[PDB]
Amino acid sequence: GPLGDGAVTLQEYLELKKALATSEAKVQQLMKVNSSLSDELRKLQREIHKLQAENLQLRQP
Amino acid sequence: DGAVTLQEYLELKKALATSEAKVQQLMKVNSSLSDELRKLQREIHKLQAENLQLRQ
Repeated sequence: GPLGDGAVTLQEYLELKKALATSEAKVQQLMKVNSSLSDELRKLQREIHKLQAENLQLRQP
Repeated sequence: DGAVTLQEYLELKKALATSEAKVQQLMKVNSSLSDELRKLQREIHKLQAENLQLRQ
């Protein structure tokens, strides 16, 4: 980047690099949480399979 | 050189905008995943309650 009197100051450059790093970190965190949530989704779906099977047996006269 | 610095800065701004769009898309899908997990949990609980009623 520039040295600490042009169109882009060193402070502007550093602030932009930090904003990009912050946004990239947030993408990584979103991907980690979405992976965890996607695994949880499958577990909860399986719990419905379990209870649906029980429900159908209980209803059978 | 100031022209080179300007171009580097503008490319970084474009990268930031692209990253922000990706964050917004992943937030959208996070929210949908979260809504669907809450819905499944409510459906599990309704089946659990109905099954216990069928036993009474």
